[PDB]
Amino acid sequence: MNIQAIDTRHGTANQHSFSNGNCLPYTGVPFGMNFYAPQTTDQKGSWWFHPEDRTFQGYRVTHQPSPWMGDFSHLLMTPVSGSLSELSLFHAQSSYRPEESLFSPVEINLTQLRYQITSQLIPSMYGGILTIDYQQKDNHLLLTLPGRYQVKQLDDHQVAVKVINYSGCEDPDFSFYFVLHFEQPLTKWFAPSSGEDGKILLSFGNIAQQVVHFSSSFISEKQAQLNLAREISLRSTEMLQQGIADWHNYFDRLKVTHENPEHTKTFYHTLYRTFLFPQTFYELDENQQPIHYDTFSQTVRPGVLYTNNGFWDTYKTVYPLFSLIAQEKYEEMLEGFLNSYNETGFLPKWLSPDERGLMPGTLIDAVIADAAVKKIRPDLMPQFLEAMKKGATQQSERENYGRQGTLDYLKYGYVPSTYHESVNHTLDYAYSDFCISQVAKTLNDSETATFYRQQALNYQQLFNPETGFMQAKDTEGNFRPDFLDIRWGKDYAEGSAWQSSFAVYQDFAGLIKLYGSELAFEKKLIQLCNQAPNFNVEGYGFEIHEMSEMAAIDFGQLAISNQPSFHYPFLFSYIGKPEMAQPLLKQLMQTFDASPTGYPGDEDNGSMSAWYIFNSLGFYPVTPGTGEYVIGMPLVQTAEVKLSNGKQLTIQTSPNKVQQQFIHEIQLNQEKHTAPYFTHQELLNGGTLDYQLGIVPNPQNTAERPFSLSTE
Ligand SMILES: [Ca+2]
Ligand SMILES: [K+]
Repeated sequence: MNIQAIDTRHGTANQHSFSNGNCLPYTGVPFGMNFYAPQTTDQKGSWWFHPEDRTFQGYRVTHQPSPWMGDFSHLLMTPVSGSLSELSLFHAQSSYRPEESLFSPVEINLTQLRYQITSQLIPSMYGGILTIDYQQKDNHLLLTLPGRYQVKQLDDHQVAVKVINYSGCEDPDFSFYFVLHFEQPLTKWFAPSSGEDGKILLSFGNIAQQVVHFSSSFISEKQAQLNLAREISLRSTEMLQQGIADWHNYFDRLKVTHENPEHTKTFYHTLYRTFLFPQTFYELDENQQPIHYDTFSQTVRPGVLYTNNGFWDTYKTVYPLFSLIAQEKYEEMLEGFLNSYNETGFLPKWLSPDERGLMPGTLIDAVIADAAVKKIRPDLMPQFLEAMKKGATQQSERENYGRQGTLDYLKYGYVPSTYHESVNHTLDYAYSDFCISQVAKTLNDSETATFYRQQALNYQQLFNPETGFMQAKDTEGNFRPDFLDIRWGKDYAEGSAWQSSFAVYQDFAGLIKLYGSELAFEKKLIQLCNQAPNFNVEGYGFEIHEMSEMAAIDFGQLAISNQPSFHYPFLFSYIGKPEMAQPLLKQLMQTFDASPTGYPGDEDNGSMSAWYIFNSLGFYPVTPGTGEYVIGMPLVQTAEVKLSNGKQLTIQTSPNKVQQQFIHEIQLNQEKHTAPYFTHQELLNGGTLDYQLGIVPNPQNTAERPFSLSTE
């Protein structure tokens, strides 16, 4: 699909109480350092855009990855004509018509009805161009500068701004520089000033059109001017063409068709949202070398850095996808993450712009392990192993970094029930341990490998044979009494025991053994899927959106609206019965579309989009760190995959209509494939993957299973 046909309002109809993606309409280039979105309201906190709002407050320069994290280093540009009562966003707002506007990744175009202004914003990596067509005779641009700001006029065509605003940051004076060059000169000059929450009305007189070239920096005003200088001569049309070419660079790597063109539309909307995050967080100095801002020591340093990523979300799907089709990006991102470690002492958990510390676990370990076993950045692996071992053995004194309860985990073999969400912490630590072991193995560090492989079995500590669930345990080794399977919160993050008890990616065969047999585990999975989506709120004391999103649909406890349940259909592969979940997977894929309500829950920076992409192709990374993709059920009819190693995988399916709900047979390069997973190595060979599909199952009864520690 052409990038210009993507509508960025996809996934944008949301509120605090209910998510259909919690996406913003981000205009930007792939991994752009800034994104751009219309703001429709300032009265709803982080929910500052809604596609049904008919009010326009301004173009917002944003770094907001999610409404839960908030923004950093934002400002707004609002074209205005005539004179203003006061300069607040409310006093300057205009209505506009959503249905007459353009919202695409490479272009916003809209008319402010109050002022008779049509404007067009085209992005670039570090800046963009705003063209403003005025019908009236006294024409301006209002800059809204939240937080502490400075502004000065460099000359009659140029204004430099600095703003300090964020939701959380290690640098209390975290600065963003923004420079605007105007084709038509300012007709009122101003002196340097600074303050808080600035509103600066720039005047241009009676011109018919203004063209604003803008750029930005986290380094300095001078770096912002250098960023600008490198594109100051582009016309808007040329910048648009480059932006389209930038997106096509990624889109061309996955050319797919479907029986139903609505599915193709959905695919490409999710693909747009797969190449946004993590955002570029470095610039190119005068010698074209990477530099970035280090918020921890408050200094400019050489090297790459990336931001806006919670690994708890993104390790599941985003990086494994990059491992196939965007390895050059993966390579540079890993370098950035190592720089984060060098600068702060711990591998990052949630960058926005720096360590925010949210969510259980250190799932960056899975991003690293997956890269290691796939031979991505083998040169960095010795340093990563040291960083991971530090995270597993030292308690940070700063509460946002590393594992919480590191020492208790080592003392007891689990995080005890005195900690919040101790089940998630324990299971995440045990999986991390596995990831450390894998990195060690790739480096032939046998002693490390052995120790961490053993640690990775710590999930067994929280398994209660009485209930068949993971439960929190006190320091004397007793399970909390009064357990209820559907009770959310307290011991579990954003779920009940049903959404938390299967986070054992490293060792499903071992988890199965705790239930007693494959059959006992099968019965648990059937019960998970085939019950009503009941929930109890006692761990929170009220209903949260994740509960509502599960209860909005009839898919049992399989809460596809949130990351913990993403792998659930694949659990049937671990008992050799993937045919049981093939219809399920096709059904789950129908909960996604390209509309404002198009996702089942929070999209989370590529996380849910990449779930959709993998499942569309028919395979899924259940265990980052093994180099395997467990086979599911494809939605495409054809796909050409441009792999990073220069080869091509062609996927072809027999007719793939609504009634096709099973895999009949798979041939990889003309050889019958019966294993319930592919290896990364197999797929990287390229060639042809043919799925013959069925209207009834064709059980293979394979003795093969995807990777588990206890059977390797
Ligand atoms: Ca989520
Ligand atoms: K939805």
